[PDB]
Amino acid sequence: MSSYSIQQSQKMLTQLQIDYATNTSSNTVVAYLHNVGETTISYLQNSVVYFGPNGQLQPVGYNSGSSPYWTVTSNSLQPGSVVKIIIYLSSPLSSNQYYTIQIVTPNGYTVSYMF
Amino acid sequence: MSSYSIQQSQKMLTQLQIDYATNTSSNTVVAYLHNVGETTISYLQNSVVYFGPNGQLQPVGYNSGSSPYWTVTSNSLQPGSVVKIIIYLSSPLSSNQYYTIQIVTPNGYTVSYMF
Amino acid sequence: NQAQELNHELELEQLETKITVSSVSLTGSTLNVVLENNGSTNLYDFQGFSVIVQYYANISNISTFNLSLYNYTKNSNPSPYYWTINTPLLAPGSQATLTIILPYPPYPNTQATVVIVTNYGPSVIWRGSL
Amino acid sequence: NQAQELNHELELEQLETKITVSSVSLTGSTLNVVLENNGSTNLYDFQGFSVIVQYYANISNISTFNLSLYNYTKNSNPSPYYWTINTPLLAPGSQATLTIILPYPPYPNTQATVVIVTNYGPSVIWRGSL
Repeated sequence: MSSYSIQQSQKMLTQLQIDYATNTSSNTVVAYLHNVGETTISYLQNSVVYFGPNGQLQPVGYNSGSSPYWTVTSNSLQPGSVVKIIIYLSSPLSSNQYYTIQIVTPNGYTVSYMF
Repeated sequence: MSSYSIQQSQKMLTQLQIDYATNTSSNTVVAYLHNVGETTISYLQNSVVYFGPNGQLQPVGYNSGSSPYWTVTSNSLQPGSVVKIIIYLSSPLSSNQYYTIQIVTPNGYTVSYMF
Repeated sequence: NQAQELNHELELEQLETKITVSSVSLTGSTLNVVLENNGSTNLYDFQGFSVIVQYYANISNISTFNLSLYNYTKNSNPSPYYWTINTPLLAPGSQATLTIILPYPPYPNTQATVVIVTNYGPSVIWRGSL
Repeated sequence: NQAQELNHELELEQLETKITVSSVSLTGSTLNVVLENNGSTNLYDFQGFSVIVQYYANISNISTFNLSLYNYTKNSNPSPYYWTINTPLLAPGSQATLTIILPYPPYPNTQATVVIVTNYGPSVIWRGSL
């Protein structure tokens, strides 16, 4: 009598992924966004970014200069490249909670990382 | 010193998946294709299907009437619906090799199932 | 953007959805699976679920491979190839009983695989003996 | 079709790729990861890889959190913030040594996370003490 959730038989093509994400201080978060496809992804400033404790993600504004906001090391992402997203937070993260960052490119492509 | 391949912190949106796939005989393969996204997927007859032992997949022709060919129960797939893919094989499957079926809809969305 | 916000919501619900099998029990051709919601999403769109069962049917005393997909019904006395569930919405932490009407009684003490897929994508596979 | 064939192949290469860390060894600022190819693809596009290291740096005898991305170089004696590997192509079943040049020696007996991503997507994470 063996039960398990989802399948490692069941897979789909990945064209974009967050290789790693974590907080670097009490109020800054770093994510490495990796294009493993064959297409350039442009206008990443028009991505939508959400971040928060699990189940309570909040929107994050692009490069507004005032927390919470996010920056990216390049506005476009070529095949095989990585760019670095940073989130500047207004309130400090708690040491005993798990957080999710999620990024939605203009093309709708949706990736997440939990730490 | 602890090491792990991939990570269950890194995830992406699934819009389409093979819920389950297996052989129903030595020469016939069934897959259940589930649209868990939000848009209808049309013209599934123009999908491309590949199937074979792991690492040796061969293309499979749509509805040719002579092995190897595949059929689908409906030419489009609405949000939340399932269709049934059948592959008729020319030579029998082996009880030791693992097999993979892969489906690429016209929109390019690429899913696979291994058994 | 709207497709962006749709995909945002959907992926969060896939991350938040999880189900497990507490137990499985057979009576005749009727398969009762106790399912528990270990996620943080409500589950109620059962017409978007999948239920697939691979098992060994007793056909004139011959153990015969069967693989079928079962369709959901609100009908409390479902026909063969149909399934239903004794709750209108399965909330986090709750359990319900999912009833699957097999076309033939299982051959005794044969292996079986039951696949249950939520409408969001996440699923559970149960393997055991019937 | 064009995207259909590109996506078909790419997804097969993702399914076929897998790497593990056989071991880790440190000398000064030099991090040697013995990496094994447990897949069925050859791996050779090491510039399309990612290497991320989170560790605790010894900066003037202060243990200081560090998170960095490391750049590939064919150079056998790499600079800080670079990495390299002692093979030009890693075939299935083989192992090779991936060398990461940390900007500071690790603070003694601190925990660390090493993320190594193949160019196709699949990756391995190692967590341990330095």
